[PDB]
Amino acid sequence: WGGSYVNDFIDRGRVKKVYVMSEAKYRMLPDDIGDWYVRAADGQMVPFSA
Amino acid sequence: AYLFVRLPSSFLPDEDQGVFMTMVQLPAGATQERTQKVLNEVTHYYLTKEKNNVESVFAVNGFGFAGRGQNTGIAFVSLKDWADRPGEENKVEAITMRATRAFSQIKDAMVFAFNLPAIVELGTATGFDFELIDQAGLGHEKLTQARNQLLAEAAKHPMLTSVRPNGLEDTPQFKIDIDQEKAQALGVSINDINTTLGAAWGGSYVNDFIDRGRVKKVYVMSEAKYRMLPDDIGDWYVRAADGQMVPFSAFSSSRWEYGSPRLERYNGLPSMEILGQAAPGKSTGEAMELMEQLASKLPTGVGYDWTGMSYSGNQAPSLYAISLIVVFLCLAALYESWSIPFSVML
Amino acid sequence: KVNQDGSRVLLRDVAKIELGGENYDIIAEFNGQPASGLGIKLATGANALDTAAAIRAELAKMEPFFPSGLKIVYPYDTTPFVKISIHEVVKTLVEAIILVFLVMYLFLQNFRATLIPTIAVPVVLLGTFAVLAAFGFSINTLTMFGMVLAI
Amino acid sequence: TAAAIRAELAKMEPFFPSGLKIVYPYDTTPFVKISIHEVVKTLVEAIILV
Amino acid sequence: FVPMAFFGGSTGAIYRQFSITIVSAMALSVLVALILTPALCATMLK
Amino acid sequence: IAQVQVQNKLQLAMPLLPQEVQQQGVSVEKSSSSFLMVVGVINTDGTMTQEDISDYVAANMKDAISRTSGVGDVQLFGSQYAMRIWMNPNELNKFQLTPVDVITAIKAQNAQVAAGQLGGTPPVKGQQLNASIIAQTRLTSTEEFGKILL
Amino acid sequence: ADAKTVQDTVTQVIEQNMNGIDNLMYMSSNSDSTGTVQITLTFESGTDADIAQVQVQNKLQLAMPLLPQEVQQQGVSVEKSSSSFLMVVGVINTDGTMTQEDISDYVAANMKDAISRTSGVGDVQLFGSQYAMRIWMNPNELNKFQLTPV
Ligand SMILES: CC(=O)NC[C@H]1CN(c2ccc(N3CCOCC3)c(F)c2)C(=O)O1
Repeated sequence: WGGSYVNDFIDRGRVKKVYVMSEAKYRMLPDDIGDWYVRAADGQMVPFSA
Repeated sequence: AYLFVRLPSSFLPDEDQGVFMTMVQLPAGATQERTQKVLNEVTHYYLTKEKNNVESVFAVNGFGFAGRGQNTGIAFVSLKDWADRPGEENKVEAITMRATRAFSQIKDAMVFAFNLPAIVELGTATGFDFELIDQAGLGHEKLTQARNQLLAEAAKHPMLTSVRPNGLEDTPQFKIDIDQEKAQALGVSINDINTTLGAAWGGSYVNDFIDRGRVKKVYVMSEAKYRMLPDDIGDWYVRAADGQMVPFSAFSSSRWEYGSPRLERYNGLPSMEILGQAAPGKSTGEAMELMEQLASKLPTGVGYDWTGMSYSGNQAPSLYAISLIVVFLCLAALYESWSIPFSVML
Repeated sequence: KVNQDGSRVLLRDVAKIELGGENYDIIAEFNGQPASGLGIKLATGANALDTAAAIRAELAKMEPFFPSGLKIVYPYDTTPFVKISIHEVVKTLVEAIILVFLVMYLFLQNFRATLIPTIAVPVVLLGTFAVLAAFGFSINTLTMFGMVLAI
Repeated sequence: TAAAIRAELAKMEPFFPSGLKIVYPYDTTPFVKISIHEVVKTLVEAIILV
Repeated sequence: FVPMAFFGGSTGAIYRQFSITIVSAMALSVLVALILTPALCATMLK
Repeated sequence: IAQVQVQNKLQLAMPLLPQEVQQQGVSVEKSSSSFLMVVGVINTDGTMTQEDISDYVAANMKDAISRTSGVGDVQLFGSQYAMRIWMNPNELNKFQLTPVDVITAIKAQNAQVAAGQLGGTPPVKGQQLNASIIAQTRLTSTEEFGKILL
Repeated sequence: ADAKTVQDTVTQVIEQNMNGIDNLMYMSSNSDSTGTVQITLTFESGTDADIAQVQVQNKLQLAMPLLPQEVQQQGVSVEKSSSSFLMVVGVINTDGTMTQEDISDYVAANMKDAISRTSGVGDVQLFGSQYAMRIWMNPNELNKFQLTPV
């Protein structure tokens, strides 16, 4: 939802940043919270709303 | 006017300081042993063929003024006091002359000697310091090619010049391709692989320890005999997830590449330095201006700039011009005539 | 590690452990004899000869505690050139004083008259030292040739 | 500072790609220049009128 | 001397000191030649 | 010196900042509540987006202009380029993957590793060869970031 | 580390983070395959060298957490430069013979630490190196016992 500064990469000689966030369409409304799942210890995905 | 114009210009006279030095440059990828050999030759040239002058030498292997590495070598030479060196042949100039002449003969590398340009190396004139900047997003190789083109066009039509690079020889390198897929298959962590490689071949700063009161460093690397040749890559094994050792050559892949050991940059941009001296006939500005139009014949993305050196005197015209005004005006403060200030002026 | 049979794996067993150099890149030879020294780089806007004299100062209180064999040597020094510069300049000053005394004598017969210019210019010289000091200057290779030339 | 901004920015124009063009909104220089101009002019006018 | 004393570039303290040293020496020599030298030229000369 | 007394007391607080901030931009500058020159850059012929122009200015101009003639604080209108990776929640979950796996994969697969050199610092005698070794090099193209193994 | 690595893992990070510094002529950088970068900022003549040191040394501070931790725990320095030495106090041995690796250490453990601090000495260059606990791993003895450098 807010992205994160991961690593640096070289672009045409100049070092620039590498950001990972998400497609906009999966983070515009509160109901989009449920779309995200998390891996648990038992290797099974978990609904965020849980 | 004639005796004034045909008078060559200088800044400050270079003179015998009783202490001079000489540098040694071996070819690409040379080893400590070889440059040590060359250093031996130089040192003992100064030790056997010049005893009436040389008091002591201080050769240093692995450290040059260009940079560091096994390629360079330096030699600080301290001569006997001015009294015990009577002749002009015993002055720094001649000594460095015959030294350079001998070194140029009996060496398979590049060795020069140089009288200390009194004060810091700043300013020489009758010569320049050119800088080739990569303005666009061209690679290092394109920049190198452009540099070759400039250094070729300059020496193509030298009213002459003498141009060379700064020391970027570009030596072959050993590329290792770690296949992530095979590694993830066999059960070896990329971290572990990398740190094993780096610690084994380049060493690593681990921790600190106390030695006789003074805190010093703790370095882990490897015995030399297990890291001198490429085939030694296979000697190193890595623990996998299943607790079984893995040959390095399994997940590895190797090939020889081409790269530079010294990457130069001028003002936040990739650049390569050209050192050249002006014409034996022309002057500084003439050479520079007749070099810029050469640099303006390079591919798009390659620009230029001047640094240290190329950044009598230019002030002398204006300074004497003010000396042309204050004089006439001071020839009035005690001498009122408008004739007296035309008397001494001649 | 401790193996299954209770056998211990000491670091001694897997690696040659020696008190070694932090960096094996550079090696210094003084007259062919293995050595190592201090290569002092000056600071921007430093006092030069003061700095060197004080280097000798700080280094002076180490000599008595050295172990057997540990001896000092001085290659590449700047001091004697400065000292001999001052010497060979002041010498020229004095030579000019005497040589102007003789011309003052081989023109003015009177021995009492040839003292005035001999007295005048040392005063003028000293005043210049006061001025340069009060202006922030120092005894320089230019501010000595300047004296000699101004004489 | 501004003149030197123009200085450092001057040696970039030849290497620009196609279309890349400069424009100058919000500048202070002409006001300074015209200040000097309209003041010196007044000085001269005062000289003649005196 | 003083006009060329207006130094520039890396040749600053060069021409600077090499001028102002002699200028100072000049003003001092003049004062001495207006104070000391005249008085000594008086007092005892012949 | 007023800049210093602050900038250096900041230094005594940096390790108490979140590492997210430490690897982000921390700045200490001389302030001026208003600009003077605003050099706008546009395009005419070869049409490039306002996201391209911002990058090019921030990759050929801003780096130098901010350094020249005591310029206080250059404000960039836009932003320099960056490898932008837009995660898809479904495609992540369908393959049973979390953002953490993506981040880890990047930080592991996109980096430069320091490897020593053939004919190392202390050599065996008679060694005739000295050459540096190159391990993993930082990724370059977008496609190269496309082929990251998750 | 190799030249390609250090040129864009230490060098460029410092360079890009090096801006907004009063009275600056130019910034020239050398990236050495020994894994050593040396950035030089030249200031206009007659400038306050003391504060000029600060404006750089403190803008470095805003780039340190963006350097590899291998470099952070290594030596980072900001000094006043002089392209040539003056005194070169060489130390040798006569009686109780000690190696050139011993002499270097002793000078770097009784002399250099003080001499570098005395009377505004710019930058002492040591010819050799201070001692260090050196551990030379054997690949076979490591593998035979099933052990990695880690
Ligand atoms: C190490 C250091 O920084 N020392 C500072 C100097 C500068 N200075 C001085 C004196 C007279 C002048 N003036 C006097 C009046 O104007 C002309 C020059 C001046 F500009 C400067 C002085 O006393 O010490």
